[PDB]
Amino acid sequence: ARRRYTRRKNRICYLQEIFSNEMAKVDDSFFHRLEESFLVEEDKKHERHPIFGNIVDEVAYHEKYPTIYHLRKKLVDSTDKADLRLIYLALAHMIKFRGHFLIEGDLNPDNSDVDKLFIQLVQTYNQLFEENPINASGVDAKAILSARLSKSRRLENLIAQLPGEKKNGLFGNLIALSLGLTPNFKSNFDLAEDAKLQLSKDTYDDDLDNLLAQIGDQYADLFLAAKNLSDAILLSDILRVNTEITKAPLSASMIKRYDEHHQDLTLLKALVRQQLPEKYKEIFFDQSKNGYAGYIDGGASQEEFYKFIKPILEKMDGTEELLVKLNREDLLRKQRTFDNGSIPHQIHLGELHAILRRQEDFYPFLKDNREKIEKILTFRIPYYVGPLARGNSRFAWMTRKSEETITPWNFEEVVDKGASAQSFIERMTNFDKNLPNEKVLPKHSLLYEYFTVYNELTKVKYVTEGMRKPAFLSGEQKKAIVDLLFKTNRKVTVKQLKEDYFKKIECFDSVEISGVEDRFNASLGTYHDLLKIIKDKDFLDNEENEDILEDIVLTLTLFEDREMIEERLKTYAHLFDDKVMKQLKRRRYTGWGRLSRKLINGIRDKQSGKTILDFLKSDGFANRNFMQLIHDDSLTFKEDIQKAQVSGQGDSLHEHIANLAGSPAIKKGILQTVKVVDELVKVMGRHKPENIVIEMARENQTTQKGQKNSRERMKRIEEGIKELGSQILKEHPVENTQLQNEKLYLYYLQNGRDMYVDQELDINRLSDYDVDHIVPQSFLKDDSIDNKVLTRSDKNRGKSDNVPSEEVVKKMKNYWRQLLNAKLITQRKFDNLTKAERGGLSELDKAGFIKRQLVETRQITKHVAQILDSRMNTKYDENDKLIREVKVITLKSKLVSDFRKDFQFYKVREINNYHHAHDAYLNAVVGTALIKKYPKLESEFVYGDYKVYDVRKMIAKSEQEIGKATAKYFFYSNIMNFFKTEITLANGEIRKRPLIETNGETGEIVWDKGRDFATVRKVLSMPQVNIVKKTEVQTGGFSKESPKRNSDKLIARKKDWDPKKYGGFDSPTVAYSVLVVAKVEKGKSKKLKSVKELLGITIMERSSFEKNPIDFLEAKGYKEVKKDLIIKLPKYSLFELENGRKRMLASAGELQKGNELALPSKYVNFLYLASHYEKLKGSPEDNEQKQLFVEQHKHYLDEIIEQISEFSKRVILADANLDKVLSAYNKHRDKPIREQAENIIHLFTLTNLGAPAAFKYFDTTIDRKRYTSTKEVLDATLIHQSITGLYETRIDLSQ
RNA sequence: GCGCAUAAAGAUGAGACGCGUUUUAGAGCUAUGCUGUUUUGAAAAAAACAGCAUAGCAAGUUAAAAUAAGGCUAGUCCGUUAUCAACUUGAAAAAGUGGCACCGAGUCGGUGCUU
Repeated sequence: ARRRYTRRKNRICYLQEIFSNEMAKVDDSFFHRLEESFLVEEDKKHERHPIFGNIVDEVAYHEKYPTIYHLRKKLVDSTDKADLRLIYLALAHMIKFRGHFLIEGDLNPDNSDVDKLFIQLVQTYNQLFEENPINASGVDAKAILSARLSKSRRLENLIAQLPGEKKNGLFGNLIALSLGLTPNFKSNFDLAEDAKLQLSKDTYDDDLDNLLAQIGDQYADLFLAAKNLSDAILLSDILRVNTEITKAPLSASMIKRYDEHHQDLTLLKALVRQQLPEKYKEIFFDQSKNGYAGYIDGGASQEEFYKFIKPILEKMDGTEELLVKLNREDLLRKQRTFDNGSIPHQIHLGELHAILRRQEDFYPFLKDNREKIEKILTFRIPYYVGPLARGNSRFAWMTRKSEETITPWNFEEVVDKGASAQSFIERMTNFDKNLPNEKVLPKHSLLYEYFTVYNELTKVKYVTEGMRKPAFLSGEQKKAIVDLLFKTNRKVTVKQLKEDYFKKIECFDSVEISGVEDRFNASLGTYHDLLKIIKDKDFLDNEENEDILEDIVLTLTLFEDREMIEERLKTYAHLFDDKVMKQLKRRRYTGWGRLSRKLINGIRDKQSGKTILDFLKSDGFANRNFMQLIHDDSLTFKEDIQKAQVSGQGDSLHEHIANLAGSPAIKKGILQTVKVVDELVKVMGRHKPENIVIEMARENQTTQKGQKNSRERMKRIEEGIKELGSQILKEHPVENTQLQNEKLYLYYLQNGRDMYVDQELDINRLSDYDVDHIVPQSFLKDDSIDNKVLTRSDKNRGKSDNVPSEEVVKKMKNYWRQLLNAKLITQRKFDNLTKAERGGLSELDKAGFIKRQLVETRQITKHVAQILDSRMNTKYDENDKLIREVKVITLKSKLVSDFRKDFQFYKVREINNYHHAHDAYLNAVVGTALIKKYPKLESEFVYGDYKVYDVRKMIAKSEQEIGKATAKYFFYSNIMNFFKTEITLANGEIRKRPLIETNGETGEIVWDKGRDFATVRKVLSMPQVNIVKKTEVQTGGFSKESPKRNSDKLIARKKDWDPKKYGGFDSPTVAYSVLVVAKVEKGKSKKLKSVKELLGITIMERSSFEKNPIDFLEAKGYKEVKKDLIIKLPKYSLFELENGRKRMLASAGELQKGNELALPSKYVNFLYLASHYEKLKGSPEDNEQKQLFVEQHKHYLDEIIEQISEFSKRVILADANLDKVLSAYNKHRDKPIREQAENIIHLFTLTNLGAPAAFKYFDTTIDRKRYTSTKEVLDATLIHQSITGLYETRIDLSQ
């Protein structure tokens, strides 16, 4: 934003410098008046009227030119010598609002009507195809393509106008291309490969040449007709019927807007004064009622204005036209509105050239520098250049050929565009992990494709019908495979390799591949692209040409601009024809591989003398894979990759964390946990612990679900409808290229039937149909298919603030179950569709989490695992392997969760933050006991190191659970049930478990089922748990970004701009509060009394205060200031007063609750079971006993009420609010136990640590109790604090 | 444990476009009434001179300023975000700093050695 404003201002400044000498001849203090335009007449240096200075001429300008567009159109058409100031105003106004540069080239005002160009389009389509010429048949195009709605929705009606032509058809695709959609002509022109075009992209010209040369010189005028059609379709609201009236279509259209505004204004005034004369004072005077005063002088928008006046209009018998204009959205529209984001810069450039050409016959200087001004308007900084810095920006990369201030005329000379784009892309590409200082080859390298092909073919094992044992394909065999099939087709399926090679060359009756499934992963696409472009196989097949090939790929990847690619390849223009040079430069590639060139064919092996590519291409008897090649002491590769870099280089205990990859959201958390761990080892005897157990977010899903969610769209759809038996695919077949639209994917997901209405959806109104969320966006933000459903209209869902009403579930349950058996919707989707009848959505299901926090947790766990793996284990053994004094153990979330669930040790997080420390304790105990219990399976849990321990051989059943997923879950249940007291198996029968369950081979008691659970019970019931919030200084924006007032809270917007006479900012964010003690004057006698208080240091003030503190305090209005009594107090500074009542410094004028109600485990588990938190599924018997236990212990309710009352009267000072709570509980004492439990749970947020926020108990809105006075902190107990809350330093604030 | 195909996601950094905000310029008016009023004077009365109030009206679209205060590094550059516990050194970086056998456990209390 800052750079934007500065560069625009400088462009205006450029035009001013160009006009400097002449403006001085016209008006000496013109620019002075323009720079002081903000100032009032009382403080204006020169005249308040900008242009002429006097009053009358300004009034004359406002008369003859109501808008700027009247002067615009006037200067564009007329060739008369106008005043220089007006010319300057027009040009500067054009520069100040240039327009978008989204459309490359130029749109010379052609027909400027959809009708003519559409007729030309139909003419081209009829002359092109005599197979089926399609006419427009008199469809009004300039209303069917200019309607204010979706482009695809416009395509729907457009293709509906002519029956018999499908939307993917050549006519439908062409009118989709005119609308800015993404059509395709692979089925229209019957091209062998896919080839889609789009007008918006800048590669459209090269793609056009590509597709045209692939199909011939025949169909080409149709796309330029569509181009000018789009040029005429952009100005829908700004349509000026004829292009010959002026050369400024936009300006005359704006004049039309002004006119319609005036007409509808006088109209509305007359009509109101006629029918409702009492309402005129509200529409046209009240600015805070969305009337015309609120629309114009007020802050109301066009939508709010229309919504406000629509019932006022329709409640009058007249107006007629105003209702139509409201629906057509062109009622009293202004000129500077919201819809101008579509305006391209080309029309402003056109009007500029017209004004210049019409005024260059008088003044010589603008006739001399008209191309300079055109360069000013046309200038656009390339994205690959970046900041135009002179070495003073950490974001720049641009290299200066010279050292001048870069201007739009010498831009091409000062800026090395080549080196700037080069440095732009190289700074983003990664390096090889094996070879750190070396870069990486592009993604289209022929050597790299040969690498992945040979690597994927080193395990394609061949089994002959007569062969006795499987043997991998030999070196010559691989080359045979490549040359016969992998070099002929784009991608070869395993079935194709089996049928088209083995039977033709080896003539084997049957093949048996044990290396690749379904189809081959690797391919040789670049080879086929080159052979189709350069049409010379010999160059790509030649081994000597590989350096030229790698450089060509490098050029086509590093650059995109046709001129740049053409310049980089002028040295290679002798090997291919100029037309071939055009086709190659037209083609451009994106992406980069993962490995270097020196790794593939640079690094040779000592024993062999061949490279990695050769070993993958041929290794003889044992065609070893990449991992076997690298991890082989017999070769030299392992030795030479180890010379990489140095991990133990200069990285402090900080820095290294801020040197990590990813988002900064993770770095904070990481720094916190690592410093916590360091303190933990530092406290307990300054020696390393036995074990360290951590929790990882990686859990083991089943094979069926993991393949069902990752089932590619055509796979899941085809299998789904085939299992269902419906013929929706035979009626409308589409591939995944045009399937990326939301509602179409949803349409094919629901088998052409609405999930609510149980009716057939139609391909016409696709964007008109509503996509509805199962759970509303008020609760959670979800865009995934698990929450969305395509419906005809969103009013059939039921309620707008909850999961679909019972009318739809009890009417669509059969359809949802039939969609569940067809494998179309997932189990979670059906559960959400069926959650309505399960209880709907309670207020407990707030669900504030966002998926990014999930992948963020995965990120922080993956990073910490490899940070901790190297920070705790430092020494190495005698065989060069790290000594693991501390083991980092990774416990899955499922085990600890089930451990809390299967032993009545439930957790309700919202009471306090003790459940985290409880989880930590449970992870530690479960981890150490588990690893002591079974050391043969202990290798799977520790971070880093691992034993082979193949799960296939563990449970090699007839079932074949293997393939890990199913096997890992069955193995997980098998090892997890051994810790329990009674073992019930899903495998077959039972066995009672020993209360100790120690392992005979270890001979050590691993767990006591009678006393360790009691220590868990105690820990879960322990009152003292160290919960500490990080006292951090607030940083950031100076204040809230949102008139003049007589208050001191206003902040001067500029230096000399007084907020009392100009208006200013408000609500400054206090960075950190400062405790001061001095003397100020008091009373009429102005006595210096000793005072102490909290001073608010805002973010803007922080630098100025931290520089000279004493001078700042003396400037504030203090006398005799204690220099040694200036305490810097961040937010959340802990303070304690009476009966363990703690308060945290929320601000310089607000505090926070600092105490937690230490409640025993019994009430917690009771609340869990009573409020019905997880539907407590198991065997019905124990569920019914627990239900009985809920009905019996109904006194726990009143006991909780007592607990809250004492804690609130002791700390919270909840008084009147607490009374309202008690009254609500007495009023609702008759309500069922579950609801009262849920609402008791609701009440805990009042006792939560930190800021006080509002909540509800039933219907009783319980607001927040803010602490508006910070006087009591001044004589409290300062608690200067430490990271585990163990080292408490207390300060009695009495000094 | 990588080379890989499909379908997604994130993150980064540039380049630009729509407003908006608040000021000023939109030279808005009419009548009536009020006082001070050079006022014709010795006063009265305004031309209400000055404002005030009452009503009634009328237009109303846009132009300009800046857009974190600002900074200097004067660049067409920087400045809203990571990055801050207490504490002693050390310019900073960085380092160090608070025990433990045992009994209880209300925001913890003791205890052997013993800080």
